[PDB]
Amino acid sequence: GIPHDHYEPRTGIEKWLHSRLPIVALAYDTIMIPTPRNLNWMWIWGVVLAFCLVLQIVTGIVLAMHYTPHVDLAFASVEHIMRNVNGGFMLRYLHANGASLFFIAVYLHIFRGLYYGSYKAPREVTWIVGMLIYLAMMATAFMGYVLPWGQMSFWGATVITGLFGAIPGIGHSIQTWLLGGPAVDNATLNRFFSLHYLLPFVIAALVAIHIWAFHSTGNNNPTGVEVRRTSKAEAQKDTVPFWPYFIIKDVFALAVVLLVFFAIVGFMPNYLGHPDNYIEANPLSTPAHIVPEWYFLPFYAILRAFTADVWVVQIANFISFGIIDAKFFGVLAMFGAILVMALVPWLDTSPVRSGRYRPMFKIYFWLLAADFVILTWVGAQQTTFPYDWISLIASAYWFAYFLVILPILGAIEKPVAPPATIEEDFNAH
Amino acid sequence: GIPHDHYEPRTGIEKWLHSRLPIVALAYDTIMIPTPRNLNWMWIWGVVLAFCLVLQIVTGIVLAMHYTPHVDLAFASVEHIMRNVNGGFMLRYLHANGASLFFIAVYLHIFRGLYYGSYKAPREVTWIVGMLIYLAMMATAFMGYVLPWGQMSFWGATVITGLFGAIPGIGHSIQTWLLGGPAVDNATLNRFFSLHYLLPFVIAALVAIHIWAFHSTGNNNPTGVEVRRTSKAEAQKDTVPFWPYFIIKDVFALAVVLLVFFAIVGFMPNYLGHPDNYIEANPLSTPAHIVPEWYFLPFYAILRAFTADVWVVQIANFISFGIIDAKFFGVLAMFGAILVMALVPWLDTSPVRSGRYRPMFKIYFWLLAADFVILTWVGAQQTTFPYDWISLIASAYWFAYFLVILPILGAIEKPVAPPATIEEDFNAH
Amino acid sequence: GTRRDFLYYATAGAGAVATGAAVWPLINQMNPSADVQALASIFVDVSSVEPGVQLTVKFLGKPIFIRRRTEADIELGRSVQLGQLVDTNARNANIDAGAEATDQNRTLDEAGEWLVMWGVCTHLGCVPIGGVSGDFGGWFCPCHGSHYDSAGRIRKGPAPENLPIPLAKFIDETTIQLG
Amino acid sequence: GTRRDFLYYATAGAGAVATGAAVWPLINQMNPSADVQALASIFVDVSSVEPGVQLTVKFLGKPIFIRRRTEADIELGRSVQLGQLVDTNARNANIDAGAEATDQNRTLDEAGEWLVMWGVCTHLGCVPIGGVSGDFGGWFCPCHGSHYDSAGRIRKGPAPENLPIPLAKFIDETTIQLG
Amino acid sequence: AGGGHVEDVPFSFEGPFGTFDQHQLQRGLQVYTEVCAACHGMKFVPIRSLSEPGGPELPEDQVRAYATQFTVTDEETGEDREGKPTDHFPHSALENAPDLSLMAKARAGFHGPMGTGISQLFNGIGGPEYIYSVLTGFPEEPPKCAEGHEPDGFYYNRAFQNGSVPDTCKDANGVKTTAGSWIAMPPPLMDDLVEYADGHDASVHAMAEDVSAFLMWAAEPKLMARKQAGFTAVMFLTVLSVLLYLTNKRLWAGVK
Amino acid sequence: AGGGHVEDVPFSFEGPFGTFDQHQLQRGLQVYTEVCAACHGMKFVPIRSLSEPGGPELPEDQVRAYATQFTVTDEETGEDREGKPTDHFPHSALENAPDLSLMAKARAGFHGPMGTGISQLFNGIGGPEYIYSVLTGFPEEPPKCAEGHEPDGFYYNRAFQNGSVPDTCKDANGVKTTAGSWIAMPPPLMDDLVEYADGHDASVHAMAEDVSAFLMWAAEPKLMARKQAGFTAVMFLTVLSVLLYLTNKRLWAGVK
Ligand code: HEC
Ligand code: HEC
Ligand code: HEM
Ligand code: HEM
Ligand code: HEM
Ligand code: HEM
Ligand SMILES: CCCCCCCCO[C@@H]1O[C@H](CO)[C@@H](O)[C@H](O)[C@H]1O
Ligand SMILES: CCCCCCCCO[C@@H]1O[C@H](CO)[C@@H](O)[C@H](O)[C@H]1O
Ligand code: FES
Ligand code: FES
Ligand SMILES: [Sr+2]
Ligand SMILES: [Sr+2]
Ligand SMILES: [Sr+2]
Ligand SMILES: [Sr+2]
Repeated sequence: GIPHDHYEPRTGIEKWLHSRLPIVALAYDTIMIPTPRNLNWMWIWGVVLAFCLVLQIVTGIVLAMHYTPHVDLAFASVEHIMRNVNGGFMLRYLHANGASLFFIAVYLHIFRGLYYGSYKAPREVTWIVGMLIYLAMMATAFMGYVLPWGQMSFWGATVITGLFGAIPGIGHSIQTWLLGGPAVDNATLNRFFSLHYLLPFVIAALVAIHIWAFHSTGNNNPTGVEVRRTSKAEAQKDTVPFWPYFIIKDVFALAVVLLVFFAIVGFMPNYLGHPDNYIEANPLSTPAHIVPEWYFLPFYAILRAFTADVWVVQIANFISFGIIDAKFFGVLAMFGAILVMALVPWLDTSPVRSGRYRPMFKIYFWLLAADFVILTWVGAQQTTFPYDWISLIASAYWFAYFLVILPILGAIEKPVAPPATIEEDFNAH
Repeated sequence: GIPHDHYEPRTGIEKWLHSRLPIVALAYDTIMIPTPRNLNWMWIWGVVLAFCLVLQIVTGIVLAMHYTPHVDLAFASVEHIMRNVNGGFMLRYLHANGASLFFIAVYLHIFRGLYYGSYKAPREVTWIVGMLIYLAMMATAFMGYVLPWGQMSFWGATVITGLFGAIPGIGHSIQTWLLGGPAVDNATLNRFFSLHYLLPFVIAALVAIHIWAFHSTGNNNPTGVEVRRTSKAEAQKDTVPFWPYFIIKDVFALAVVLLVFFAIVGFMPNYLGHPDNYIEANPLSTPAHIVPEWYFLPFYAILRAFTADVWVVQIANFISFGIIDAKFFGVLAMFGAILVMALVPWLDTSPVRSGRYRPMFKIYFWLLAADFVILTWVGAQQTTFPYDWISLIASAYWFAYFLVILPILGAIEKPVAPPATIEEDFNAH
Repeated sequence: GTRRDFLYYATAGAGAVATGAAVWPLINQMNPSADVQALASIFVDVSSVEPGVQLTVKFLGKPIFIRRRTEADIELGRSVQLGQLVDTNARNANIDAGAEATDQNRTLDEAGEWLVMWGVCTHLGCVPIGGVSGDFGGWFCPCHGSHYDSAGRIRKGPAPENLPIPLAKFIDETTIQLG
Repeated sequence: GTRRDFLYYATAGAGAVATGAAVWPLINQMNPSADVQALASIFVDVSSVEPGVQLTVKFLGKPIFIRRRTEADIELGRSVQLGQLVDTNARNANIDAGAEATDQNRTLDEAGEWLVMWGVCTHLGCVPIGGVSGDFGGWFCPCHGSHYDSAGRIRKGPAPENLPIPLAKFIDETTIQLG
Repeated sequence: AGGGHVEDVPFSFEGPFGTFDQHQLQRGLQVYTEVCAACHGMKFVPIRSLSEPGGPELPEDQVRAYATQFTVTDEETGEDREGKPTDHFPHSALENAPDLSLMAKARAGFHGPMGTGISQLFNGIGGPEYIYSVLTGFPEEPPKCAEGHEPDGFYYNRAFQNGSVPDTCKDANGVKTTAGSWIAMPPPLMDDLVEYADGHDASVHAMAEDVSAFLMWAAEPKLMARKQAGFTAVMFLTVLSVLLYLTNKRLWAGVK
Repeated sequence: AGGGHVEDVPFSFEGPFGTFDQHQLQRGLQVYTEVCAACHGMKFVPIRSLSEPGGPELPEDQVRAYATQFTVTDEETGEDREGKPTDHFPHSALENAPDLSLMAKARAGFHGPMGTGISQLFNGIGGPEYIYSVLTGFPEEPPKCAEGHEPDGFYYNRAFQNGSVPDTCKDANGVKTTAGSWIAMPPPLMDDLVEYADGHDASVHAMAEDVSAFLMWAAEPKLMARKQAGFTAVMFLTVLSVLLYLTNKRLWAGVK
């Protein structure tokens, strides 16, 4: 809790309500929390994500009023929306590209957290809550891609049940449980649709905890120096209230984001998608040029980088007496990329919060930013030479950054002195 | 705020969490709030509602993994669940009778509030919040009844669009908008399914405000005497903590409720249902003996009680120069039964809270309980004589109780002295 | 200052228009699509409909009743006077909206033998039971208890109007053209 | 006192067992239903399959490959030694599970002309591309890049095992019995 | 229409411990195939369930042989073929003949004293007991009010209620005076119309009871699992209720 | 397979202000009816859209007359009947002929330099430009490497990529030497095979361009509405952005 000032009922109606349900007080204390006044444009992505989550749910609920979860009608029901429902063509492209906007946001939102050390204490809860949001989003966003029931949709669904099917021993049981039969069939589409509706509400529930988490501790800032809490007047020099200073700033950036985003949806709605999903599902034929969505490609590369001849894989195979094969190792590597990223509060031992004043950390971060982009780029490329080795170096550096580099970094760091106060950084600039 | 005692982090882990997100403190203050110690068996129905809402949502999500919102496959997809899905027969009957359990709960929950004056101040917010929940529940349960797409499902859907179709001028437009065409078709079934999925989450959100409402003010009690807040030790004499005394007592009653409920679902799952919903939808023929769900019958009776030859209707018809016809008047009466019940804090002018110490109020209240049952029973009966007038006498008393009797009662009441404190009542018992 | 307060209104107005311009697409989607808007007329073969037999046909999602009325059904309509009727409008798309609700204005032929009308109760859209049912030897609605006479006019119940009559006409001796 | 603390354990266990007995039905529902469980065998007419042409047939939701191999494909298979193969198991339901992954153990006839196998990549269930593709003159999987030889054996890529061979046998000269 | 009287049948499946008679459903299956199948169908009943537990429980080979007599239009190919156990029974061969899959649960056989649901509370819905009354409710001659006035193609049945009735049989204020009404189904059961495997009695009353049980199983195949599971859930919550009471009783002992 | 080169066509619908040429879609409609419909079908395209705005925009009578030539199996009755404007185009008459409804959006005509999507970002997906290349990409004779080695029943096309190739045309390490591959579609366009209403040129390149435009409209009928709404939202949010800029700019003056 940062030193704010309580809410005082002014009118009579406010007194009537405040003595029964202090909803106006909770809104005031929340929306007027002191926020550092030095936040740059990288602190907008939280509000954009909030809008996006409303956008997907609002448009998504509308799409459920015309979609039919059945293999014989699913692909057809989408073209019904596109052609006959008034404005239905815009709503699908909005819901489709909206997911892409919803996913460029999180990565910029996440890389902001990684750069400025917003995962280090006391903000572990905000990070872990965020990671749960990320996992729900990835599973949620995929199952939406299953619903159109195109060629890309059908064989993607076959993969995910195989990913849980790759676990030793219990995998085959789980794969049948996920599929509802020997293969992807009507039982699989019907259940994936139910979860695609459910999980966004679970995501909304997490966002409430996500919102509560940073309000209790306070927003991080580019310098990494915490707000002064010794007096109300000292905090006002380092901070301004969230409303109206930063709400309008985030809303301003939102209009610019929406300005760019609506031009995408209005003029190239299919550039961010794959044309193969406009072909009806064929259980007897897989496309030659599979490419998942751009927000799944970095995890697509990790799944393919660890083939059976990789040196690291062969070591694990003998130690486990053959249990950990290339298939299971690839699944562990893919989910392992989350685990190393989820555990980053306990791998970075440097006591300096902001990475602006960590010179050695900056290099590995920007390499990681390049690494994540490079990982995305190879996902569209064929597995042949030289792309096979490139994805392994990129995959290796990912685990090296979190499991090897960041623990080592905390000891040998030579940090730079941060400013004495947020006001010094704000006023000097 | 009642004088409780703060939450003190005990273990080490609790200290680590409490300095970042005080969820354990909010949980402790919430679950340890001081509750009056004189509650009888009628204070269980609030907890029973919580289980039912979870039960419908949990079972509902499962049913959505096999249902197909399409007229050609909906009814068929239900019989697929009944016959082929493992354990599907139990889950559907749970979701069906569970809604019936969910609706005997609210009425017992509501009639509890009416007797003990839990609608009078400072509990207006809790009551009005409850009314919004009731509307969502009523709307939700109907749209779920449309989904099986039987004979009752089809013509029920035709009626509700007619109710919004009964508004003068704009009604016919709204009826098309709700229907998505000239008549009930696939557009209506598909959207009713989407909203039937949405509103339970909206209901859950309202329940949070409903729960928050009574925690700020405090639970009502049979005597109506407020808790002493002059010291923590005086409150301890009038109150006990919510956990474990009333959690176990309500959980005990819940098990007894579930015991009764599972015996229904286990041995007569169709006694509370109507056989006509096991017949495929026929747009060209309506059944002769329509009977809505028992939790819709009392509002079904009000809709039919005001035919075109009622004297009161003719008065409104002439005054409005024919605008207020029998159709529009009947809809207003049906919706009006909610409005008069919602506005009861501003219609009951008696300063005595509890009806236990109001002798004349007791007579009129128990008539209303009989009135609600009579209204429920006549809804299933044929429209011929004498059922037409009985439902009209019963309908008349409903509005008389709220709009006429309760305002009049506050003047001529001869109340009895309540106890000085909650402790006095407990010691006699 | 016109440069000052204007900005604190145009920004709010743009947001208001943004909310409105973002809500209107979400509402209009529920309206009927092109597949339903483009429905058309039908032709019914009434060659084997004896007097007293009712023929129910779907049209624009709703049922249309086609009853060849018997000797008795014709008279009951013609015996009722315009003052005895709840609704004095014929509710017929063929003749003008102001036409009176006479039995000869509810049927297609001057003999009043063929009665063609929407099978849509004007209360809330249920299908009245056919044949000779109710308290007026006509149609009875089981949803809420509306009674119609043998001419298809409302006599008792919540329903305000008579059953509407679609645009119908005999194109030849043995075929009816609905719509 | 065994009468005292014991009650505060059995009461939780009964609630826990009740929760568990109520949660297990919610999980088991996702398992396959009866309509899919009761699939059965099929018969394929290979009368007009010349050498080099592959015939794909649906069976239990997945594709089964039926390729009449060419002159070059057969010897290419027989040239590979058991030590050169990633997987030495034939993965064949007809012969025993321990059989070696020789080219003569992957076909139905001693001539090795007819190759019948599941068109289900053992990595994650995609359909490998047929004809003569990959780095071993066989099948290439486009999902993650698995290369098979002309006999349908895995040689390179994430896939652990060879493509499984269903229970198949020739019932007559020109008909195959799958399953 | 209306709701009248019925012949109360002690069906084996009735009661908390009731269970299907495996042999009885085989007879009802025989009655359906040989008589009822000519006009009616069961579009919702999978043929495979004739060997599933809690039913007729035939050998899978007999079901396989039984299923072959039905013709089925393949969903994919389009050409007709023999019926498999995976397919459902065919649609109703007669257009205006309702489907019998859920008939045993779609009709109420009992009606509360004054519409209070007390009779259903003690006797059940009465679906299988209503079917027995329709089959056995065809009299030799019509009621005296209808003698010489039957609509051609319709037949009087005591238990049927949703049928038309001649005006000559109604009372002064529009209410019908006959117990039943006129149904469009000719009497399908004739004495000894079916010859059973084990030489069991083939009277009209016997066939109606047997096919009614088969029609109850067709409408509710999982009845035997429901009552075992229901009884099971009752036992657990009963134990949970008792323990929660004793905990609640001792917990509240330290206040009053 | 792979992703190769294509003939860049300046289609009218390309560009932020691009719009369909109404006469061209009528020409492309004629090409589809007279040539492509013999083997292909459009199971997703409603016939009524030939009068909807942003399309061929024919009179409803011509659409009514045009629709009658197609045979349709009535969903309810079962017997075939004349085609109405409410019916869709028929399924593909030729089994292995893919449906042309979404072909103009299901194929990519351009490929990023190194799979970076830079070419698609500036040129589009390239579907309608890829169809033009397949129709006009049938050469007179095959490549010299295939002379006497063509797979029987296939034809060489420069732009098709998923086709077979003779082993005599592959290099030492398995890579094909030909630009294109052998497609199973015979050359559908022959010079002046169609005579247009407005007397427009009916060359192979012209018919491919005209039918491509119609094939693009079939895949995206609401393209012209989408760009109108898109420009509006861009213009509106620009106004909102501008006002929010000045508002945000003046608000922070009272801090620093
Ligand atoms: C044709 C010769 C039939 C045979 C053989 C059987 N039924 Fe039938 N049935 C037939 C028709 C034309 C109708 C419609 C009746 C109507 O009034 O529209 C029926 C109806 C039924 C019903 C429904 C009763 C109700 O409450 O509506 C039942 C329960 C029924 N039939 C049962 C039944 C049984 C058990 C049969 C075999 C012993 C049987 N029917 C044979 C026509 C024919
Ligand atoms: C039969 C005589 C045909 C006529 C007339 C037309 N097409 Fe065709 N087409 C035909 C077949 C058998 C196939 C399958 C090809 C294969 O290799 O499997 C096709 C395919 C196409 C395609 C798909 C190309 C691809 O990338 O896979 C297209 C785009 C196509 N056909 C277009 C097309 C047009 C525009 C036609 C009328 C001018 C036309 N086809 C006619 C068979 C026949
Ligand atoms: C629906 C998704 C999300 C929404 C709406 C959201 C919203 C927000 C908001 C409003 C803030 C306050 C500061 C800001 O606006 O940047 C914030 C901060 C933050 N978020 Fe998120 N977020 C989401 C997902 C995530 C995820 C998935 C992660 C990490 C895996 C994450 C990590 C963080 C971090 C580290 C902070 C900084 C906290 C602080 O400075 O105290 N967020 N988020
Ligand atoms: C909140 C996060 C959500 C994300 C990231 C998301 C993402 C997606 C994606 C990527 C698709 C595929 C689009 C395409 O292939 O064209 C999709 C489809 C779909 N989604 Fe969602 N979705 C979300 C929430 C919801 C919700 C709450 C609903 C509620 C009903 C919903 C309903 C649908 C439907 C019906 C489809 C199929 C129709 C279509 O593709 O346009 N979605 N979603
Ligand atoms: C999902 C539906 C509902 C749930 C889960 C619920 C739950 C609860 C709970 C837990 C309480 C605290 C005391 C108690 O348990 O009785 C309560 C109190 C109350 N509820 Fe509800 N309720 C629901 C619906 C309603 C409705 C529909 C109304 C009225 C129209 C209503 C009126 C009240 C009142 C008057 C109180 C007493 C508040 C106080 O004493 O401060 N509730 N409810
Ligand atoms: C307040 C919460 C809810 C109530 C009161 C409710 C009530 C009902 C009712 C009365 C029916 C008709 C049952 C029948 O006619 O047999 C029904 C059907 C249905 N409901 Fe709900 N429901 C609720 C929440 C949900 C949720 C959250 C879902 C999905 C996630 C859902 C999914 C369904 C489905 C799929 C059906 C049709 C299948 C069936 O009838 O068994 N419901 N519901
Ligand atoms: C209030 C709780 C009552 C529990 C349900 C009563 C069950 C007795 O009721 C009987 O159950 C039998 C067994 O299922 C059914 O065969 C009968 O139809 C039903 O009437
Ligand atoms: C970053 C925001 C960019 C807005 C989208 C760019 C739109 C210009 O892009 C062009 O749009 C045309 C309109 O359909 C398409 O035909 C072209 O293929 C596409 O390249
Ligand atoms: S719906 Fe017909 S009278 Fe009410
Ligand atoms: S799915 Fe075949 S190699 Fe991965
Ligand atoms: Sr090696
Ligand atoms: Sr009067
Ligand atoms: Sr009985
Ligand atoms: Sr171009």
